[PDB]
Amino acid sequence: PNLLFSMCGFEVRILPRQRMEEVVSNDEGVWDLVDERTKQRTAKAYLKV
Amino acid sequence: SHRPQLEARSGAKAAAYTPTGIEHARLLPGHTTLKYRKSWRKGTAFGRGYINDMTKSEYHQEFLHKHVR
Amino acid sequence: KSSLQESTFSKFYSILSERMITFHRSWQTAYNETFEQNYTQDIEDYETDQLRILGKFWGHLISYEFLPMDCLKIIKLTEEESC
Amino acid sequence: GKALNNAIPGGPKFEPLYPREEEEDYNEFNSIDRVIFRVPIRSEYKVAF
Amino acid sequence: LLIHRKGLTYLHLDYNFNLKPTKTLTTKERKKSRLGNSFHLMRELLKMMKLIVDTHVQFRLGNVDAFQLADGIHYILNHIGQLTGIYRYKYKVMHQ
Amino acid sequence: SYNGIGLKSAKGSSTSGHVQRSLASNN
Amino acid sequence: TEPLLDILVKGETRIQNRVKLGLNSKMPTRFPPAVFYTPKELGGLGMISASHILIPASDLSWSKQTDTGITHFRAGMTHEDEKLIPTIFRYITTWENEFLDSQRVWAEYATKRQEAIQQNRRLAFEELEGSWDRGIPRISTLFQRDRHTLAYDRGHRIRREFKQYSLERNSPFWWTNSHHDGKLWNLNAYRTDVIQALGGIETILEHTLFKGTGFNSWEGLFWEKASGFEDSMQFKKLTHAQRTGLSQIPNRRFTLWWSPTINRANVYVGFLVQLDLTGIFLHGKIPTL
RNA sequence: AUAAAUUUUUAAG
RNA sequence: GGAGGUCAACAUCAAGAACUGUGGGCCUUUGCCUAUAGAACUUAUAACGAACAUGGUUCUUGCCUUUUACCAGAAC
RNA sequence: UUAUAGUUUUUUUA
Ligand SMILES: [Mg+2]
Ligand SMILES: [Mg+2]
Repeated sequence: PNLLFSMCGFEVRILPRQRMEEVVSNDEGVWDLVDERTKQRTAKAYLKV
Repeated sequence: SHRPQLEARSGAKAAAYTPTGIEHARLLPGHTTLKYRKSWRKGTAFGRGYINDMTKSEYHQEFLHKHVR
Repeated sequence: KSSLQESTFSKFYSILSERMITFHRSWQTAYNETFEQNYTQDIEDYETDQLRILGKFWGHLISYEFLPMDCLKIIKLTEEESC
Repeated sequence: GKALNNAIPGGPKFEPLYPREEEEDYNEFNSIDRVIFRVPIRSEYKVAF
Repeated sequence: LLIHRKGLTYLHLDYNFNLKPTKTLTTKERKKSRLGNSFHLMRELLKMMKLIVDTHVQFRLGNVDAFQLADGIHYILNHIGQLTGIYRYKYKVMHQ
Repeated sequence: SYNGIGLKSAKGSSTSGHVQRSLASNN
Repeated sequence: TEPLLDILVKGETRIQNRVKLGLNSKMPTRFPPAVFYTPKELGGLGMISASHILIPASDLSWSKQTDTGITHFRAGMTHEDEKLIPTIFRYITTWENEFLDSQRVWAEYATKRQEAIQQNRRLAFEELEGSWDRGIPRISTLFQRDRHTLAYDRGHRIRREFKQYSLERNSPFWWTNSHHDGKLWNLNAYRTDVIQALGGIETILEHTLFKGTGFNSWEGLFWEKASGFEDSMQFKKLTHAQRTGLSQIPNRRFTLWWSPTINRANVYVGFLVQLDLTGIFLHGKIPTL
């Protein structure tokens, strides 16, 4: 399910909210990708250092 | 006045001396007994041992290709 | 109120609320009250910034059901009385 | 208690005695897909049997 | 006797076995005068004996009372982490 | 009930070692 | 990330450790967090301590698999009396937001630019004011002085990096041109919270000698600066011994300005010596004081 | 439905 | 002759679950087998002490300017 | 500038 990468110092994971299938409010280590047109949060992105 | 030594102190110069009597540490009896033995993909421009030495080595050149960087 | 010192919304205070509710309900009641407080009485004392912290900030308890949703209804749309 | 590096809750704490536990293969035996959590396994089990 | 036999007459042991220089020291007379991790450790050791057996010396005179005796030498054995400073020389004793 | 939460010891990691149950997350 | 916070706790403890043995002791009781965290004004080092927190510890075994979620905290650093300390990351806005705020702010300024054009007027600086520090380019820049000069700077980042190669010393903020970027954070509120959260100015000074200079009035005190004297002592001719030993004064004013903690009589262990002809007892040898 | 708590100093260059 | 001693000297106390002497048979003294007598003290949640310290070498750490002095584990 | 000051890498801002 995941996609990974790392840039600058960051280790980013990306979960499309589809395949999360169990959803929650998370603390601030979560960026939420927003569809340009429709404006939803369709994937949560996580960080690490 | 730094001189490279040319020599070493003969044990004899020591040997004549009288003893001391100081007792050091490591001489306290230990081990006191011995032991004995018994399609698209075409677009881009390209159409299809141990070497006894050091700074020419494979490892070392890896290493310094990491760390000093 | 600390949330409103803070110059923008932050996920921090939302996860703080939530993990406070799901510990016990007495906090649940305490919240819905405070929503009464702020919305009804105490909106009058806030500048059009801090609404940027609030509106989301209840947005996140209300989407995820900790509020729960229908407690909204107490809020009204009228030119009659709305600030 | 020591030699397994545990602490009985009221217990004296000691030193690892077998310090490096970090070496490990990525190895399927004890994994999660294959294990069922029913009862926690508190320590005092591990010090009792 | 040990001291005056090293030719240091300007160090003074008082009767509680503090070591104090009585004449501010010419540097050479410091170097010749550093003393030993032993001899310091053992100075302290004696200090402790004299301290307890002092408290007795008092009690025998009748000056305290057998209860304040007991408390006293109790307090000693606990607060030797103050009254002496043996922990400068062998620091191991800082388990005790 | 040191269960495997915690540290091997605080010798080098400079904390006090104290570990307490977390009231927050249960459900 | 566990180990990073782990490195914080370690490292900071190691620095306080430095200042500590900078005199002679590690004892925790001498060094209550006031000592290290009061702003320089009151006479403390003012180091910004974000160590403390509480550090999620849970049961590493599975956390090599699931992300089991926090079940426990490990107390990061300590105290003797606790209080707390505010720690930086609470005073720093997270990225997500500021990019959001940026987005909207610059939208508003899109409009207001269109108006003040169409009306042929010149800006209110109020219409801009509420947004003054919001926005990632930080609107202030638009109206900073030198703009029609700095239009001809280009590619400033890279240069700000290959400075890595072109010079000796650190420059730990490369990633911003404070000229191009605005200024992406302010703090001071920190100072305030550390000041009071230590128990208020009135307690903090109960550590010092400030009732020994006979001032009954506090806030009227600016200290004084010995920093200026730096040029006129000498320039070269100090032998090395005088450069270092002539560098060990500005410590020995500090460790006096907190004397009566640093020397104190609940000290854990030490052999008491009164000084020579005075009436002061010192617990243990501390040479500086 | 929690009872999980590291330290601590002297000499010499 | 008995009782004692804040008396001495000399033996013995960590092992095949373990000591010693002796008779007899075999090999060639050791050693194996058989028979016989005697075994204080100390041992099975194992030991002379229902107590509790220090030192040396060797590795692993921890403080971290360097050495004494050290932090806490292991083996000898 | 004082109760000093050779080794104790001598010296930087938010
Ligand atoms: Mg020298
Ligand atoms: Mg040397």
